[PDB]
Amino acid sequence: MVYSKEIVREWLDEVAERAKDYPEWVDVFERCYTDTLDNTVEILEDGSTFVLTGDIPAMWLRDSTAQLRPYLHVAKRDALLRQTIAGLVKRQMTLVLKDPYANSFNIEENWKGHHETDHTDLNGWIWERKYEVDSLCYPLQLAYLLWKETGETSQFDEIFVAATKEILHLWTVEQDHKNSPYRFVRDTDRKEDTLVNDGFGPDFAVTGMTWSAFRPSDDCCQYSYLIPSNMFAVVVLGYVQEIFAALNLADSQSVIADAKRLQDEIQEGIKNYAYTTNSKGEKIYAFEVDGLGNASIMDDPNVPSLLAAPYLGYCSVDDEVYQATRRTILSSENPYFYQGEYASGLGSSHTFYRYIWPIALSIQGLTTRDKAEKKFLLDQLVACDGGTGVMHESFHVDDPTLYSREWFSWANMMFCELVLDYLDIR
Ligand SMILES: OC[C@H]1NC[C@@H](O)[C@@H](O)[C@@H]1O
Repeated sequence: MVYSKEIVREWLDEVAERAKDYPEWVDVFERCYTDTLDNTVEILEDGSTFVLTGDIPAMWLRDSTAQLRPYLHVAKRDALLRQTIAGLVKRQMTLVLKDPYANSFNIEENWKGHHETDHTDLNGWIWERKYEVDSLCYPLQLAYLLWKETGETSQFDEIFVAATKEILHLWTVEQDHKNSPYRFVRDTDRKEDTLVNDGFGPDFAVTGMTWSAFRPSDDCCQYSYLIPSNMFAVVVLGYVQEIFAALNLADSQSVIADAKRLQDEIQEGIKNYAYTTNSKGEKIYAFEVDGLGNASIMDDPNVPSLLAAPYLGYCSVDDEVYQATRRTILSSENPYFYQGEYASGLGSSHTFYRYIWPIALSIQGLTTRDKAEKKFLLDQLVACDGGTGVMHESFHVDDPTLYSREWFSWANMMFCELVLDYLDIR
């Protein structure tokens, strides 16, 4: 009901042929690709698409985009799967209108989720209301990628236009968080799951960048201007300009000018505040800054990450500042960089010490021109699966049979992305 088994099986046959020298990769690729398509995607009563992030009836705007993105290739062939992806954009934009500050949404207005512990404005559609700038980038990215890869335009409907307007309004309000209607307190002993200053967050100055409460990891920002999410915002604001001009959408002149104004202001904020200096004295990107002079040197495996900046389309992989940042991220100068017997890579505040993330190994391969480095990382990913033949959230560098999240569809899909990239399937 969501795709053509005939068309998808033939496409996978072709990929397996292209990858015939890499049977270990094919086994995992097919397992990953089929599981997401068969077990996480459902068509709702209104013909729109709901994608399960994991193992409860809630969809993250972030995971759902990254889960479906690698199906864009076969959606060039499979018309029905093309509609399913369009239906996901439609669902995302509808939910953005329900509450543009929420990261995660229920399948229906059922009041499931975190309401018992969370003090914030809530409705029945909200699973979790952690505001993460990237949550609002991902649906815009998906709408744009669907259009570019397949030519599909039905996703650019009135709900799309209204939701785009909501995103621009919110990001603009959050250029000075003193004016924000958003507050968040969770009754928990885990500091990462709540906001300091009774739900308002840490101190900041106005920088031109847009404020975030939490990171793509779902843990709170230390400083409020998250460089990778503002990078992603700059990219998708470009997309908004393109889409409104091309499709002659309602209020395009106003929306295009607004998006451009905001893109330029965030870009100038990045120029003015996002940079710092590493141990060697090289200019690098910081992870989070507050505009008060504080700037962290680290990266988090969750995307958008600094490591993923070229993958997100923010800058060239060849860029000097990016490369210096990359060398810094992938070293012990980054406090989340962990080295062990099986692998070295990136952990997170979100997971245990010494556990590193497959998603960051995949992004590491997606952001190098060196095909030998891509192949090395793909070999490492499959070798570090604890014998499960799928991708986990994190695994211990000294023993990958110790890992978190048995079923992690976004991680499975990032592995698929790197295989396709290695094979020049584009
Ligand atoms: O998969 C849902 C959620 N898990 C924690 C992080 O990986 C975050 O990025 C993700 O959205």
